[PDB]
Amino acid sequence: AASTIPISQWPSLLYAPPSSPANPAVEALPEMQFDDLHYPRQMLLCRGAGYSLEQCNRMAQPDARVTPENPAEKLLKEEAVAAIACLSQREGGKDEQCRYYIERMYKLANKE
Amino acid sequence: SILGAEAFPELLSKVPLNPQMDEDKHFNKYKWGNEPIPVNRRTGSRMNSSIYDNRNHEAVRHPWSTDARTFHPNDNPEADRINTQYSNMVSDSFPEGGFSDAPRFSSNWERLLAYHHGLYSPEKFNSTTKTADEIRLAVNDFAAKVHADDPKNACKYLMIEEFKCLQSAQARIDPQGAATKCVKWFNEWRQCAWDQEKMVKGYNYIEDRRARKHKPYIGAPDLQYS
Amino acid sequence: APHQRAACEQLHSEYKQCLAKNGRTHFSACTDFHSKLRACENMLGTSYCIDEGINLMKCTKNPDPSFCAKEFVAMRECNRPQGPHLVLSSSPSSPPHYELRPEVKHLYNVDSTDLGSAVAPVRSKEQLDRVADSLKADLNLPGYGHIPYKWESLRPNPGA
Amino acid sequence: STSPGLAFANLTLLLDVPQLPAIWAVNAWRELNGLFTEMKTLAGTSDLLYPSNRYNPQNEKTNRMGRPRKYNHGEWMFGNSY
Amino acid sequence: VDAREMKVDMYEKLFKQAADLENPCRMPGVAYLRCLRDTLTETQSARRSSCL
Amino acid sequence: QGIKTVYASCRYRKLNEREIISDRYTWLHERMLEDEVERVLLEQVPAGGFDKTRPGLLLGPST
Amino acid sequence: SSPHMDRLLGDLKLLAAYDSAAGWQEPKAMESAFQSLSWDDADVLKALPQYLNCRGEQKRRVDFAYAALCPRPVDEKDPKQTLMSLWMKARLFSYDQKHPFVLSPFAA
Amino acid sequence: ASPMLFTD
Repeated sequence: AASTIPISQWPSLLYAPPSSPANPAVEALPEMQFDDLHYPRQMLLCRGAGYSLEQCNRMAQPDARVTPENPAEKLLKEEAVAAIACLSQREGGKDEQCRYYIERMYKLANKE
Repeated sequence: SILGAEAFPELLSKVPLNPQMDEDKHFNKYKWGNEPIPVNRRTGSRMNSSIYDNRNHEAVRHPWSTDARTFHPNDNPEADRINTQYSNMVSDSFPEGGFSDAPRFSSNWERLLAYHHGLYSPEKFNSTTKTADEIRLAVNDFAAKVHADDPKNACKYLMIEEFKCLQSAQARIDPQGAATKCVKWFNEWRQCAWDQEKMVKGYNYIEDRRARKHKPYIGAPDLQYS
Repeated sequence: APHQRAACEQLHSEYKQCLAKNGRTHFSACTDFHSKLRACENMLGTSYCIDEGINLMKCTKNPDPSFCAKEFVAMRECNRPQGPHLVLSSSPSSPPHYELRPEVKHLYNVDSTDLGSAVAPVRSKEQLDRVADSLKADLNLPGYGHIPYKWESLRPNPGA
Repeated sequence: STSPGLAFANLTLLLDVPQLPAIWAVNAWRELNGLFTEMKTLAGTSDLLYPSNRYNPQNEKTNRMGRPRKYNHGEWMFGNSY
Repeated sequence: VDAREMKVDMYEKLFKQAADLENPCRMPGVAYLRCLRDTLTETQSARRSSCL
Repeated sequence: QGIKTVYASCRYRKLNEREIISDRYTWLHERMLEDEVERVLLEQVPAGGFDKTRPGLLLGPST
Repeated sequence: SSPHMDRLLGDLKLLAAYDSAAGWQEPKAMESAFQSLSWDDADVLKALPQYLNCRGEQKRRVDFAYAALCPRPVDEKDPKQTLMSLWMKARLFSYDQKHPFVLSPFAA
Repeated sequence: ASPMLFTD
């Protein structure tokens, strides 16, 4: 059923992957970013402005141009906190002990 | 005082990180078992590929001594390849840990000379495969930089596509193999460049009158093309 | 004389404006300005491509089989600030040649200033033979003219 | 009259002889468009017109491919830039 | 204005041939020249505020 | 069709002439713009020209 | 004697196991991984509501570190993924508010 | 998304 993906189809595989029990956001895969040039560029700009290494290191800040945050963390806050409480109390939800909260979250997120 | 007590939940709870670990430690938590990745696909050396090469399917020769056992791609794969992710697909054409052809130089001048003559880049020889996430990050950064360079460019996505294909084909370690895949997008970009220039600078030509037998049959439709 | 220089720049701009207003079909109206522009040229050591522009305008309405190419390149090389880089050599010889000034030779990828004749060659069996023999000699390929199979016939060259 | 062996010809006729009026109308429309284009050319144009081309968008402010002309804001001593 | 457009095009061609996409100064240079293209039909005094 | 072809041949000849001359006029226009730009640039050259012997920018020591 | 380090490495191993089991279609293995994911850590539990309300430099540091370790964007619909992301972020927030992160290569 | 992800 799962047939081989040739090498020519890998660029399409990266941005339209097959279905899994744990899929990513295919619509947001073009939005995942992490700049390895952020701090070097910052340092170059500051040293061109005229600062010393200590001043540059004090002014350095981490990149804001990274992958956006999951909106579920702000929308389903209380539900997620309750689920985490249930997991911490019931040993990770063994034998279906956090099914209540997990099903409420799933329904809220999916809507049939 | 034991070392790493809280650090092996995979061992305490019988959780396998992969079907190979499952098979080894006999956790038996993978319903479909494990087909082991053979050693010729787990490691090996770079080889020649083309049939128009005389030393085809032979290991690449370097100035240094190197194991001549080659990486063998999966040529007769099984029908069901349950994991069709990039992680499992890349193993059919490259080894995840990189090739076994890397040098340990006894001196710096050997390294210098190999580089000067075009026979060594650590990018190529001391390196692993790139993960899908890394590839996507690189591609998205390049696309952002190109969009900033010029939004109103028609060859934009073609350039982005050749970059994407090089990254996916692991051009750091197989540049010749990746160029073989990506030169099509380079050619399309080359075409788009002229197609854009001729639109910017109005360039056209005198078309001749219609041919007597433009249509093969009188009852045939002559679909009009710009 | 900076007053006169600025006055001449104003005059040149006025001439260009008048010429643009009239167009390149009606250009004999602006023969007014040559009187003063030639004096500007003789005074400042300047050129304003007057004769070349007029000749080009005259030619393009009654064009040559060359389609006025020599006029075009003459105008392009006149309009340069520091002077023409490329010129047409004057000769008693029949064929004219393109020539390059020496002081700009380092800007061009050339061995000499002679860029060849300004007219194409004339068709000749002998010139074609010469060129083909030279190319054959330079190539030095054993296998040219070899015929591994020829259609069997009383004719020496079957078909062609 | 007819027969099964003549199904090719029957279908071809039924489907094609109604199109002949349309074909002649298309030819006439093309000839008339060519006539009007040639009359326009005789009248005169700023930029040329390609007769046997599908579309001719070129004007004082437009290229021969429908884009704006580069370097067309000012005026030039030799007149039009084309 | 036509000669200004030509000068900016020469600048852009030269700078894009000189600096590749890996270069850090490429994006700022291209941005500055794009602002010049935006503000060709202006004076230097008005152009400074925009290209700064 | 023969009359049409004769007329079209004449028109195409004239059109080829006009097209050639138009392209050459566009070329000349662009080159004249380049000449104006160069004429303006030569004003920014310092008095006495460039010191072609030395580097314009000295960007490090030589000890 | 090294609980923070040990639990960090365990969390990372369990995340890798979850991803592998998802790729290989193994609900038993991935649910084992989810259940074994150190949900009984009082420090991370206490730092969870602090992370959920932090803002500015600390949040940007923790976001940078989380995008380093796990740059892939999880599906907004899968609560198990969402929760594991939240747990890892809370762990990093706790570590940062105990000993802040220094992410630049330039430092002295 | 990009135009080359389209195949159909």
